[PDB]
Parts: sequence; C-alpha cells; structure tokens
Amino acid sequence: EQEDVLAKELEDVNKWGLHVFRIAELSGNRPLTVIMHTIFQERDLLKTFKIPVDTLITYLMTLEDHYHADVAYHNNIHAADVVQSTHVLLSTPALEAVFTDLEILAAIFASAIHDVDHPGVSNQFLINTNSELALMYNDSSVLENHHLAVGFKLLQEENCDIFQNLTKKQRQSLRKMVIDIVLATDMSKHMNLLADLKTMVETKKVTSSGVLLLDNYSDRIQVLQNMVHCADLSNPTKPLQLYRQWTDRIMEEFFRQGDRERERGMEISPMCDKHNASVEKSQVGFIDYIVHPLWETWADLVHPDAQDILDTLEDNREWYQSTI
Amino acid sequence: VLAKELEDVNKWGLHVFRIAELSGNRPLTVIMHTIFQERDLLKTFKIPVDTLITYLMTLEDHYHADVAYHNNIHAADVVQSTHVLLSTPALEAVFTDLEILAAIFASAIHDVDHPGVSNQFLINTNSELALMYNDSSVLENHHLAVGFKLLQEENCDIFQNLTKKQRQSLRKMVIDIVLATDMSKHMNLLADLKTMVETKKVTSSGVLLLDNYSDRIQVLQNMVHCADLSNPTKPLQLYRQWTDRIMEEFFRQGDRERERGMEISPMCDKHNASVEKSQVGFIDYIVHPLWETWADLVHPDAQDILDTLEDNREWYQSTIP
Ligand SMILES: COc1ccc(/C=C2/C(=O)Oc3cc(O)ccc32)cc1OC
Ligand SMILES: COc1ccc(/C=C2/C(=O)Oc3cc(O)ccc32)cc1OC
Ligand SMILES: [Mg+2]
Ligand SMILES: [Mg+2]
Ligand SMILES: [Zn+2]
Ligand SMILES: [Zn+2]
Repeated sequence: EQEDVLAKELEDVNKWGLHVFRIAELSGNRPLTVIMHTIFQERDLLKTFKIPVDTLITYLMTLEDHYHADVAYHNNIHAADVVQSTHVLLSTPALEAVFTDLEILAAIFASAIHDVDHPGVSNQFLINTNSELALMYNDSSVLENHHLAVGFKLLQEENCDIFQNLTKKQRQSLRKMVIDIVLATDMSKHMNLLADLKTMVETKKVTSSGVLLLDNYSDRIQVLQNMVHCADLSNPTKPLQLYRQWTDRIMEEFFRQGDRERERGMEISPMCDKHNASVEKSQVGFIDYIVHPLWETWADLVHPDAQDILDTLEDNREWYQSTI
Repeated sequence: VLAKELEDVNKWGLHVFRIAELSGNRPLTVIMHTIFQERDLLKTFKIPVDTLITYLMTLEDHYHADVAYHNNIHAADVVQSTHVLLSTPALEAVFTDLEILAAIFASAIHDVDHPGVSNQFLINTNSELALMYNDSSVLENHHLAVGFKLLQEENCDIFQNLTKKQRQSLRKMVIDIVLATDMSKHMNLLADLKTMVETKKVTSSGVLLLDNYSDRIQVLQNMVHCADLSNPTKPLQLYRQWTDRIMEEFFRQGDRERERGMEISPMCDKHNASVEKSQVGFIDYIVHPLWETWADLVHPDAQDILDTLEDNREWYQSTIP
C-alpha cells in the first residue's frame, strides 16, 4: 500500500540523507506536512505543548499551500528538507539537553516557515525591480521578513493556531526566537554569522558531560541561527543523488531569474546566465567559499559528531570538481 | 496673511501652530513648498511644482488629524527644524543637494500614518503592523513604506528627474535616517555621536571633516533625531503645547492599555502621571545628553538652542512644588 511505503521511509526521519524527494511523491506532494507531523510525534511535541493533532495538520497543510509549487527550488520540498535536517542537527550528541523544548519547537517551526511564499527571485531582484515586497520592507531582508509575516499570520486561520496552549511568555519567547532565526537565513548575514560562530568555536566551553555550555540568549540563539543556516545550506553535504537534484532545481530557478533580468535589460546576476553559466564551477565555488567554511566551523563546534557529514561534503566537492 | 510667518521659515522657533491654522491645516504642504522654493530644489532636480504640491498634499493627508502629537504639525516642525540644523555654519555645503534632499524628505515622511500608539503597544496587541514587520521598528518601517508608496500615485513622483543611481542613493539614506528615529536605538545612536565627537577633526575656521559615508549618514541620523527631540529646545510657549499634545496622546494609549489589562506604559497613566516630572526626566536623561553632544559637534552654533533648552528645563522644574 502507498502509505505503507511512505510510513517505511518516515523511519529515516532521524537520518541524514532521508529520501525527501521520494517522500514527496509518496505523500502526494505533502513532504512538509508529513515530515513535520512525524517529527512532532517523534519528539513528543504534541503532548508537551498540548497541540491538538487536527490543528497541527490543518496549519501544516495551509503552510505548505503557501509554498509555490511552480518554483523549482524554494518550495515545500526545500522547506521539508530544512525541517528534517534541523531535526537531525538538534539530535547531535554535543547538544544533548542543551535546548529547552520551547527552543527546539522554535527552531523546527522556523525551519518550516523559513522560505514560505518564496516567489523564486532574489532579494536584489526584488529591490532592483522596485517590487511591492521591497517597498514594504525597505530593501532589508525583504524575503526573510515576508516569510516570517506569512508564517505567523497563517496561525490565525481557522483551527490553525498550533501554539494555542502555550503560556503568554512561551508565545512571546518563541516568536522572538523564530524571528531571530529566520532573519539569519538572509545570505547577506552569512559572513557576520560565520565570524561569530568562529569566535564561539575558538572560545568553546563544554560541560562535565561533554555537552556544549550555552550561557545566555546571545549564545543560544546564535547556535540555533547557525544550525538552521547550516540546514538551509546542507544540499552539498547530502548523498550525491540528492545533492544533484537540488543543483538541478536551483539552476532551474536561477536561469529563470536571469531570463527576466535580461528581458529587462538588467545586469544578469551571478549563476543566472544560462548562456554563460558553468553549473559545475558554480557548485565548487559554492562549496569552497560558502558551504565548506560554514560546515567545517559547525563540525568544530560539535566535534566529532559531524565528521560523516563533512566527509560527504568533501567527497561531493571532489566529484563536482572532477567533472571539469 | 500666512506668508509673513513663513518669512521666519529659517529661524528656530517658527510659529508652526499659527501656520497650521493659517494654511487650512496644511503646515507640512506649505512649509515644504517654502523650503523647496528657498533651497531652489525644484530646479536642480526639475520638480514640476504641481507634482511637488500633489505629493505633499497626499502626504499630509496620510497623517492622522485625530492624533494629538504624531500628526502633520509635528512633521512640519521636524522638517523645518532639520532645515535649520542644515543651515548651521559648521555644516554648510558639506552635504550634496541630494543629501540635503534626503534629510528633508525623510523628516517629512518620518511619522506618516502614525496611529498614535507606541511600537511596544503595537507589539503587545498583535497588531497587523507588528505582524507585518516582525516586532522590529514597526512604526518606522511603516512610515518609510507609506512615504515611498505615495510617490507612485498620479503625478506624485517628485524624484522623476533624478538619475537612476541618485534615486537608489536617496532611498538608502532616507531609510537609514527614518529607521534611526526609533527610540529603541537612541542609546546606540548617541554613543556613536559621542565617539565622532571624542576624536572629532575640525579644520579651525568652523567646518567639520567627514570622509566616508558611515559617519556622514550618522550625522544626519542624529540631526533628524535631534529635530525629532527638539520640542524642549523651542521657546516655552511652543514647547508647552507640544507637551500638552504628547501627554494627550499618551493618556489615550494608557486608557486603551487599561481597557485590556496590560501594564500601563510609562507616562501614559492619567491617574498616576506628573506631566512636569516627566518633562524634567525627559530632558535630563534623553534630550539634554543628545543636544549637548550635538552642540559640541557643531561648536558653538547650537548654543542658543542649548541655552533655550536649559532655560526650559529650569522652568519645568520650578512648576514642581
Ligand atoms: C544546491 O546548490 C545551491 C543551493 C542553493 C543556492 C542558493 C543561493 C541563494 O539563494 O542565494 C545565494 C547567494 C550566493 O552568493 C550563493 C548561493 C546562493 C545555491 C546553490 O548553488 C549555487
Ligand atoms: C514634548 O515632550 C515629548 C515629546 C515627545 C515624546 C515622545 C516619546 C516617544 O514617542 O517615545 C518616547 C520614549 C521615551 O523614553 C521618552 C520620550 C518618548 C515625549 C515627550 O515628553 C516625554
Ligand atoms: Mg531563504
Ligand atoms: Mg517616529
Ligand atoms: Zn531556504
Ligand atoms: Zn517624530
């Protein structure tokens, strides 16, 4: 039976390299709903926060609807992938019992909404084309502000407030953490976020059990920011058959943006020129300048928990390099 | 009959409330149309005059008339005040006609569509505004968005004949200025103004020396921040009306914060407020440290302004028995 196979694939929810694309097929193009549902059951979040199962499904279905299914990369499959990757990074041994159930809920919820209603074009495109989104948000983290606004607003639809039984202060603390995390997914913050993570690794403090010692909001939210940031940039760390399909999708989306940029007489953004692009050189540069400096720093923070993930990234980089 | 009050449009202490009544409740439209014919900005940026009027009229309409303080009069006052802190001798042709243009247009839009309540109120009440802007500079983001949005209505693009890079540069500066009017950034903004003063570099003749952009934009941020917090530096009859209007607006919020069960915001409880102690605390802890630093930066220049401030503070303290 179809849902017998889907249920078997959901046994891998705690594993890096989950067949997220097959789960999309087997779930009827609802990877975000079923992976979020599975993760919430796995972490026992429905009982902890008194989330009615029908409210959760209704919100997750409405949230998945607002991801564009005609956008090749930034869609509900990407959201489900980031949710599940964050869920795995949360289970790393070096972070056992570090985070409260509320912080875990915030990081997973942030991963679910982090790209909702993504139109398939970059912030800079939205700025340069004087979009209504750029006009609303004053050219600052335009997409990321929009993902948050949409993600929270959908909680107000009929039977959609999954946080209805959190206390006032739990509400206020979660909303702030979700905002801080999603705003950190803006790539213009990557360099400063990585520099902060480098500083933390160099001054890393650990408890008598081997668990990372987080002392204040500034350190705890910064780790959660980089965790979701790593999950957002985790495609080159996955098994190659998954990585390659992510590369096909982002190039599909980029090339579309370049066709609109050229039609408009604009300068074509890097990697968006389908007449001058090297898919393979772009992935090597993506790994060398962005993904590997980030994941190698994260692996130091949780050493040695992320050695396999770092090994896969370096193998995949070697493979893409060899195709040139 | 209004035009001779407007002859004062260059002095600290413009009788802006008079101009408001003489203009038919249009102080912003007439004070901007005067400051634009005075700095000759309609030529330099080829602004057709009917287009400028059309924008200012639509801008002024989007300030709420039933809001006691954050209305068009306060906007007209901050425009005119920035306009004079722009004619200070130490800062004279250290800003482009475009940078001048940003600081004035920013002052004009810096509170547009203000509902008369604080950011913290909008956050704590799950308002549509706070939901849109993720609890960060909720009002100021909205002031900018409305101010730019109105440029796109019929015959309102007063920046139509700027070049492409000029429009991008003006937009960036206006955004940086208005976002800096958020009071939650006051302490950071003042420490940076002190730092610029601590290792200031002047010529010796008057003018101050800024080189890059991060410090030239900080000056107009603090400048519009000063003009925003310039009520206690104006003559006492003007200051006292501003005090009546802000406490009126605060008391309405405090009422709506009690018909809700919220913690009453500071100075908003009409049954536990000392209007006079609040003004003295406002001066001691916010207005005077800011204007001392501005007057140091522009030494002397703003000594009449700093004098009037400490006069007004002494008087308000004398109203406390
Ligand atoms: C699977 O490959 C990819 C997956 C995602 C992205 C997305 C990127 C994005 O949205 O903005 C970027 C900006 C940059 O400066 C570099 C990469 C990206 C880029 C990828 O490859 C280039
Ligand atoms: C003329 O007096 C005033 C004029 C304006 C304001 C406005 C203020 C505002 O919007 O947020 C504030 C926060 C503070 O911590 C102190 C003052 C203000 C306050 C005034 O007096 C308190
Ligand atoms: Mg994103
Ligand atoms: Mg304001
Ligand atoms: Zn993403
Ligand atoms: Zn103001």
